[PDB]
Amino acid sequence: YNVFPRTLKWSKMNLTYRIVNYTPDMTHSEVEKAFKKAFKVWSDVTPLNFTRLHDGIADIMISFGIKEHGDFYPFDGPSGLLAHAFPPGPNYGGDAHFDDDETWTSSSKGYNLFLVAAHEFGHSLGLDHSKDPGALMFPIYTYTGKSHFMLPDDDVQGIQSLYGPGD
Ligand SMILES: O=C(OCc1ccccc1)c1cn2c(=O)n(Cc3ccccc3)c(=O)cc2s1
Ligand SMILES: [Ca+2]
Ligand SMILES: [Ca+2]
Ligand SMILES: [Ca+2]
Ligand SMILES: [Zn+2]
Ligand SMILES: [Zn+2]
Repeated sequence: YNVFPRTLKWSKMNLTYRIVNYTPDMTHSEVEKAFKKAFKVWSDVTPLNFTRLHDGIADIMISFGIKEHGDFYPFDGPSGLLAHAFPPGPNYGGDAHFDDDETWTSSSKGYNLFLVAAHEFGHSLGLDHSKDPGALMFPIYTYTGKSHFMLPDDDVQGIQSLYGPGD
């Protein structure tokens, strides 16, 4: 017999993602770079590894859409809900949807795709929202103006509670 796992986490360390479509706001290359860096945020502090697929079903299916886009979490135009992602699991599990009514950038203007993706992939991996305003997993986007990204300790603790450290 088998009982359901008690924790919403990935039970495999080598995970796949696929960019199902692209925002008009950034080049294919910039979008790819943003997501790759966002995954690195998590792989840097856990044993998880991430590989991009160009076809088929990946663990984390990434897409851009607006308003109603095929689930119970419709978007709302500019600002507000920026994106959402499903907890670890089969099918919809892990998938990450981005609101293309946002202005996505690789800069400090609009919403930084890398930053929002890092947050969303947190959800994809099993983290809910933090109550710490300084945490990556805090619900509200607050770009600090700082030059280099650093994953806050709250988020390190959260993700390691599920997977432990890389080594
Ligand atoms: O706002 C946040 O978390 C909450 C959230 C994020 C995304 C979507 C919804 C909610 C965070 C913002 N930041 C940062 O602006 N910076 C500085 C920085 C960022 C990008 C590139 C370079 C340097 C950090 O190092 C860390 C964080 S965490
Ligand atoms: Ca929105
Ligand atoms: Ca999935
Ligand atoms: Ca857009
Ligand atoms: Zn959605
Ligand atoms: Zn969130």
